[PDB]
Parts: sequence; structure tokens; C-alpha cells
Amino acid sequence: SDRVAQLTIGNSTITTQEAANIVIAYGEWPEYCPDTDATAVDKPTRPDVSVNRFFTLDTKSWAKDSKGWYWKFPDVLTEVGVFGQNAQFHYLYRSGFCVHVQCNASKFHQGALLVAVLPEYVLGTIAGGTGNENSHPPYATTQPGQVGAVLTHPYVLDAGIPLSQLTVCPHQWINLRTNNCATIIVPYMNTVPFDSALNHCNFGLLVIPVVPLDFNAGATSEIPITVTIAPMCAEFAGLRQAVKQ
Amino acid sequence: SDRVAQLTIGNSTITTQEAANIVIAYGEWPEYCPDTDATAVDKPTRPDVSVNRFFTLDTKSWAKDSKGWYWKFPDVLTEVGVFGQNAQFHYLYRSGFCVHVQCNASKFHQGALLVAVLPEYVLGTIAGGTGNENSHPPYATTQPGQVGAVLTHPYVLDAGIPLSQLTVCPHQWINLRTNNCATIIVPYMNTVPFDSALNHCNFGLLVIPVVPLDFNAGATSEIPITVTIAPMCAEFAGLRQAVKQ
Amino acid sequence: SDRVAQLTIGNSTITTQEAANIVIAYGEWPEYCPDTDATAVDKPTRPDVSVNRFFTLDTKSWAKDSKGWYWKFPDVLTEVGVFGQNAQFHYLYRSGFCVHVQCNASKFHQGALLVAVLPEYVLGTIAGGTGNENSHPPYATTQPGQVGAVLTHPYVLDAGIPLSQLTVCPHQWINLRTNNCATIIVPYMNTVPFDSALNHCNFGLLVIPVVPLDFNAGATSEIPITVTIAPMCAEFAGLRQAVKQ
Amino acid sequence: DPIADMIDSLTALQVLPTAANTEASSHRLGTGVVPALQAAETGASSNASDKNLIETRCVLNHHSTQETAIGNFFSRAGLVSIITMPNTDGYVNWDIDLMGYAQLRRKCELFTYMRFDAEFTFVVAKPNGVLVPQLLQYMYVPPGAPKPTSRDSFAWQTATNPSVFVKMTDPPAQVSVPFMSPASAYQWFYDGYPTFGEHLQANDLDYGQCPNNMMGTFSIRTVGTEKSPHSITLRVYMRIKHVRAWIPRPLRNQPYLFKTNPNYKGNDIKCTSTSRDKITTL
Amino acid sequence: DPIADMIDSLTALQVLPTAANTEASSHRLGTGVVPALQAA
Ligand SMILES: CCCCCCCCCCCCC/C=C/[C@H](O)[C@H](N)CO
Repeated sequence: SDRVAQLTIGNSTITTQEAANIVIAYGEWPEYCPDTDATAVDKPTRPDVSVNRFFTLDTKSWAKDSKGWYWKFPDVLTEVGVFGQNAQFHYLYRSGFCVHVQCNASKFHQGALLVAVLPEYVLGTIAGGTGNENSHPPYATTQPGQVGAVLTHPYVLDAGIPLSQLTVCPHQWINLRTNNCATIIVPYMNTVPFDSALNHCNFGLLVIPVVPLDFNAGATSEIPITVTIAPMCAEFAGLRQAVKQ
Repeated sequence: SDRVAQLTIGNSTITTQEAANIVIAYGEWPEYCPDTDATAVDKPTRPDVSVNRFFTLDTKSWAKDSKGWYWKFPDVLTEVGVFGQNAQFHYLYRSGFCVHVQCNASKFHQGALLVAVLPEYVLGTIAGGTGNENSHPPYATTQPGQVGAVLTHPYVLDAGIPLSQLTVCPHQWINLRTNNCATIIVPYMNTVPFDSALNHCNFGLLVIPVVPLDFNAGATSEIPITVTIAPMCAEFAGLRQAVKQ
Repeated sequence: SDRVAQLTIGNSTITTQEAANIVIAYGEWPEYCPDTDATAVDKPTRPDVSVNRFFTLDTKSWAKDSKGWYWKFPDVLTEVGVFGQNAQFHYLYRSGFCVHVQCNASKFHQGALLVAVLPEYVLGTIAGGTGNENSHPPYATTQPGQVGAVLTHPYVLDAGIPLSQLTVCPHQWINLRTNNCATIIVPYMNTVPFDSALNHCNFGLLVIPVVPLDFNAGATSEIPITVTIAPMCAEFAGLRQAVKQ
Repeated sequence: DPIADMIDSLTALQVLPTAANTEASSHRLGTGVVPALQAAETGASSNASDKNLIETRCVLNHHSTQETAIGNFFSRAGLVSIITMPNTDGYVNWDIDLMGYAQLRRKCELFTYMRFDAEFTFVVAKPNGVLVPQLLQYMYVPPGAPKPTSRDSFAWQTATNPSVFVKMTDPPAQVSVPFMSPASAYQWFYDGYPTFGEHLQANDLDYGQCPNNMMGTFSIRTVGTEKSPHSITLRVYMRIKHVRAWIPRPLRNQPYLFKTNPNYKGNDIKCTSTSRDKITTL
Repeated sequence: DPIADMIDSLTALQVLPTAANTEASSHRLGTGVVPALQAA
């Protein structure tokens, strides 16, 4: 009876009846910055309900030949709600996250998704194909917003590193015969206690179908994937006029 | 594991493996009449096994356009068994009831029934349609026996009162994806401690499909509904020759 | 949660998730022979890992008109592994068994197998049909090896005794809607503490479909039955050159 | 000790002289407690009682369980042999096999193993039942002992063999016989072959023959040197005493054909039940 | 006595003069405890 779960934070609640555990990334819960680690001297703001709540992004469609999707954090929320306004009016930000990915299907469907969190997900290019061009990814690719982007070569994760050892990162699976959701709680990971929300992305969320989706003709062919996220201990400092990017 | 239940009373047993709780109507168990509430001076008879046992009535057929059914209590049992003979030879009767409604279907069927107990279910007519006739329901309508009758206008319960607030009465649902039975235990409710079994009906049992039955072609289309009832603390007084009605 | 089970002995493990209990035949676990019951004076050998391990035999195919199968013990293992070599080099043997029969099917299949252990399963013939021939079963019939044989008249178990009271023996059922395996632990049963492994069979394992297999066209029609067995307290005495039969 | 891995029943009996009492019970309504729903796939019998299915009264019953004990079930003399001296030279050598009469054979074959003492009774008369003054001698010949070849053989000196001298006008003779198997019990079913070697089709008679049950030869004669003018008919009856039994079996539903094998007539398989026309009409 | 079988509410009231108070609460993340899922 641990297959049922309820996540309540702010004015939002997620219920699930077909779940695995909750993964706490590297065994650490999100926290506020203590006085020994802080360096900036001004008092930070902690809104504590209007920013620490569940945010639901756009919905993907799992087809039979999907490659995979990725999102960048906290780039997905810089234009959404009161979190997106505090991130534009302040210079520094610090927070953890609770990521929840939903995908339900019937008992006659099959497939498996790998849902992983990779910190400092730096993207590469195909270098013009032949390897001679020093190409760089565009701004819509490195920071795709709340919509997200599609992976072009998911076997090398578009960065030259294999998918087969992506499970060294905090991860869960969505196996369609077993569960319909995955939940990872991520703390703040950086070399600095605060950072910019418009210039730096802490981690990337990767959702890749390792086993492809399959069903017989006559069943439902529209299988969607929804991502719902929540900041946990959001702090903001360095107040100045609003800067969008 | 409270989805399984067993009701044993008399020489009868009901087993179910897909159940909700048992509803005890108004939080009260059936009882015999105490000396402070009694008024009649003769000693009553309590047969205690031959009348306190489960009785199974006729079986309905849930179609895709069924309106609903009702039964009247204890009119359903006045011709059945030793209970029907004690109710004809005596002038006064008093008892509670345990109602059990059964309806099973497969995991590919859908539909929901509302099973409710309404005390003093007085029926009305359509008043000739235009409202000018002072019409009255016939004797086969107000006391239909163990067969029961069909509701003509279930939205107003054939009495001018809406179905939407019938759940203020003691009730259960039979949702086909969740359970296949409903059980209500009803005490004796009257303004008098004893009453006649042939002239007065204490309550009515209503079984109405709120969500209609639906399935695909090829599945079983014969979905029946069975009602099984048991008197609980049946008392009888005022012995005289047998009167049928 | 007793439907899951794990049997580990030797270097072998069987896992099941849809199981009944384990039957211990006549309430007795297998044991080594004590000094009060023994008669032979030489020291016996107990290999304890190389012989006490799970052995998987050949696989049958349950069709819609199958009669049933039987195996003879320990004749099934006299040519298999280190157990089959200790049984050929020694004159006396003694051991118990753990029998496990596997048969899985979907939730849209139906059928029931009776899996029973019958000690001293002596086979008869049809006596030429008319009853006048004193016929005897051949050597491939009485000791069929690890392959096993098919029952010709399963209603009389090929011995003149009815199937309907075979459940007086230690037994389980494999009902396809309920479980997919059956497990019986058998002790050593004989009138002597040790016996020959090539001349004498202690018990027979019978797998008979009482309710026949049924499914609709389009489902999987290849439903196999696998038998996996393990000696428990195997002892061997009377060492001499290897004798195969 | 340098090597650490070299350091290293369910039920019991009870005396029940009477059958079980019934307790009084009332009604029961609730969830979670369902004593009527069972699972026959586990191999266990149902444990539901009277008091959990219906409302019962209190019954103190004193019905004894003494008659169904296996000592009382088996201590009855049944026919095991009929020996005739019309065999025209005044002696019979009979090989002891007590599986020739169906009534005692079906009772004993309810179990697999049995260990008992016996009591043999010898009822002798003429073929029409008349009795004459005539002296007879019964001799038990164990396996290995010389069996008699004529009426005046040397083996009738019975210097070590047990022998009974009796007259036909006497009461029937009774002797007690111990348990004399080389094993710990008699087995009515032996799944295997007695000897080693190849098992060809010409030696298929060896299947099922246990030498632990072969007890020898029973010999009868008329005592005198000259030929007797009387025909003899001897009936042997056996009581089973001090009995222990193991491993119950299905009882046989087919008629017996031979004394040593479970062979059955395959053209007429008898159904165990009596048939009817419809499943709804009795 | 020779014959042994002849030997043989849920809720209560409370005074509530005012409506119920609300307690302060924080966030909650975990498995097994789901107060929002019901059974009508
Ligand atoms: C003067 C005394 C003569 C009486 C001698 C009787 C000794 C024989 C007793 C044998 C006891 C039963 C042994 C087994 C009998 C059955 O034939 C075998 N089971 C054959 O299957």
C-alpha cells in the first residue's frame, strides 16, 4: 500500500495510485542557505507559498518512434507565475525542485521510459557531420523554455555520453505494466550558494523511451506525457528592475 | 481486506469478495421493543430463526435504458415463508431489516446504481398530465409485492422530489468498476412501537441507474440485479385468524 | 502476500508470484536415516550440494484433449548430473524430494490440473481388451525416464483405481485463474531404510487435466507444463562399479 | 575451528473417544471475516464448521469412535483359500498367495503398507459338506525348505517344520502366525523389479513381484500309506491382529482379474457411480 | 440449565456553539498517506 502517494505543497495536491517510491537525489533534502555558506550580505526574500507550489508544463505525445525530450531548470519556470517574476526582478536565486512525470496507459499497452536528472547538461553538436565545423547549439536549443526540445541522437544524449550509464544519475523508470508516474526530489547543486536564473541552468530532466511504445490496432493511440514540477526552498536576492533575459 | 464480507443469520449465508462497508441506517441497530416504549399488554411472539433469515426475491434485468425499480417493506415478505404467515395471523408487527442488492459484471462493463432507503415513500401521479385530475395510484402500484414496480419518472422519484438529493437518506452505490454489492441495515422507524404489516409500509428501497449501463458488442448483455433481505428482530402481537389483506 | 514464494537449495532458486501454500506430504520433512533404523554397517556418502539441487526435466504441451502425464521417482534423475552418477556407482540410495510443477497462462484462459503424488504406483494393462490375456506393461512404460509417459485411461489411472479419490494422496491444484504453480515436499517412504535406485521406484507424480483447457481463437495456443524437482537428504551406500540398469 | 560451514513434524496425536460436540452460535454480520470462502488449490481440506455457516444449538453427543479403528475394521475372518483333493495322489502343495478372493483383497489394498499378526482357521469337509473319520496333516513349508513330492515323502517327518495333525470330525484347527517378512511391513504394491539385469518383454512377468511377501508353501495330505477314498475340501480363513497401516490409497472400482497385477478389463470400464438421465432431475 | 442456547449505537451528541477552528499546516510528501482519495 505504498503504491499510493500524495504530494501536497502550497495550494496544490498530486494524487497517484500506481507509483514506485520517491527518489531523493544524493540522499539530500532541499534547504535554505546557512550563514556559514552564504557570501552576499543583503537579506534574501522567501515567498514560501506563491513560489513553492506545483507547476504543470505542456504535454508531449508518446508515439511509436519518439526519440526523447529534455527540459532545463529553472529555465522552464522563468516566465510562469510569481516564481517567474521573482526570477526577473532579482539577480540571485537558489532553490531545490520536486519533479513529477505522469504517463498512464492501459493494461494492454507496453513500453518503458527512463526519467533522469543530469546536472550541468551541456549540449554538443554533430560538428557539421564530418567533424570539421566548430558548431554551437542555438539559444532555442540550450534553453527551450517550458515547452522543451526533442533529442536528435538519444543514444549519445546529444553530448557524446552514452544512454546506457545515465542511471548513475538520480532516476526512475515508468514501466507501463508497473507504474504510471516517477518522482525525484532534487536539492540545490552548484559551486556557488546563489546564482542567476536567466544565465545558468542547474540540471536537465531527460525523458527517453528505452523500450518503445507498442499496442494493437483498436486501442488508444494518443498516449501523452505530462511534467509537473515544484520549487522547494526558493530564495531570491539582489533586487533590481525586471530583466527578462 | 475489508472488501470481503460474510453475513450469516438464521440458516443462510451471503459471501461477497468485492464490497464496500455496511451502512447502518442513522447509526442504529435493530432492537426489540422495550417496556418503556410499549403500549400493548399481551405477550408478543419472537420466532427468532424461522423469520430472521435471508429472503431472496425475483431478479430484474438491467438494460441500457432502464429507469429504475422500487420495493415496499414489509410488503415484499407478506406472502413468503414463516414471516408471511406470522404477518397474516397477527395484527401487530415490528422488525428491522438487512437489505443486500447484488449486481456483478465484467471489468469491461461500466455503470452505476444508487441503492437508497426512503422511509414513508408516498407515491404521486402525473395528475392526468395537465394537472387538473385528482388521480391516485392503484393498489398494484403502491404495494407491488415481492416482484416490485418500475419507476415512470425517476428524476422526480414519482413523488415530486429530486433524485439529486436522495443521498440524504441511507444509501450505497454499486459502481461496476469498484464493487458488486450494497448492504444497508435498517432499524424500525415509526411513530408507534407496533403497526400493521398489511396496511402500512415503513420504507421503500430504490435502485436507480444514475450512470447508464454500457458495454461493447460481444460482451454479456444480460446483467441481472438481485435483492436479498432479512428481518432482524421480528416481533408479532395480536393473534387472530389469518387475514391476507 | 503469501502468494509469493522462493525456494533456494544448492545453487538454484525458484521464484513464483502466483502460488498456493507448500504441501508437506503426511506432515513430515525429509531426514537422514538415524542409527536406530539403519541396518547396513558401512558409512554412507552425503554430497549435500551437488545432489541436493533443483533439476528441470523436459516440457510437455497442454492441448485441448490431453489425457495426462506421469513420472517415476527417482527414475527421472538416474541419468542426470552428479545424482545420476552416485545412483549408478552405489547399490543403496535414500532421499526425499521437492516437486515443483509450473504452468502459466493468461487471464483469458481456463483449465485446472490435478498434481498428485502416489507412492508405489503399480501400472496395469487392459488385459488384451477382453480380459483374457495376462499382459504386462513394457519397461519403457513402467520406467519412462526423465521424459515421462502419457496416461491411456486417466479415469482409472491405468491401474483400476478412480481419479475421483486421488486427492486422498498429497496433492495440489493448478487452477489457471488462481495460481500457476504447485509445490509438494515428499519424504522418504519405504518398508526398508535404503533401497536400489535402478530397481525400485518410490512414488509417481501424476499431472492430469480434470477441467480441460479452453480459450478463444487468437490467444496463445501453446501452453506448456514444466516439472522441476530437487532431492533433499540424498544418501548413498554400497560402492561398486557403475551399473546403468 | 577453521571452517565455519562444517559446524551446522507438523502434527501430533490426541485421544478422541467420542465425536465432537457442537457449540451454540448466533448471527454474525461484518467485513473481513469470511469462514465460508475457501481455496481448494492449496491441497488442504475445508476447515469451515457448523457454527460459522448456520446458527446452531448445543449438542453434547457421546457417539463412540471405537468401531472405525483399524483394529476393529480388520479383525474379522475372511476366506483366503479353497484347496481340494479330488491332485489325485493324496497331497496338495499350495503356494501361499492370499490375494485370490476379492472381499479381503479390497479391504487390505486400502493401504500401501501393513504389519500384523495373523490367525488362520482351517474348515475342512467333503465337497458336499459331509464329514468322515479321516486323519489329515497340514504342514507349513518356509521358502528354502524341501517340499513333499508324494504322500509318503520324507518331508512329512516334520522334525523342524511346524505341522498340525487333525481329524475331519474335529472342530476346525486354529493357529497363530507372527509377522514374518524380511522387511518392516507387507506391501500390496511394489513398483519395480526384484532383480537386476535387462528387462526384456519375455521377462515382463517380474514387474511388481516383491519377494518380501512370498511366504512359502502350505502342504496337506491324508496321513496313511494307502489311498483314501474320500475327497477333501479345505477352506482357509484369516483374522488380522495387532495391525499397523500406512499410506491410504484409492479403493478399487474395477473387478479383479489376476492375483499378482492390477490388470483390468479394458473393453468394459465400469463407472464408479450409478448413472441417471438429467443433471436436474433425481 | 439443561439447554445452553436459551442463556443468551455508533455516534453520540456534543455541544458545538461555534464553528470549527482551522489549524496551521505545512507541506507533506510521502507514500501511503492519501487523504484526498475517497470512496463514494
Ligand atoms: C500350520 C500353519 C500353516 C499356516 C502358515 C501361514 C503362514 C503365511 C502367513 C502370511 C501372512 C501374509 C503374507 C502376505 C500375503 C499375500 O499373499 C502377499 N501380500 C501377496 O501379495
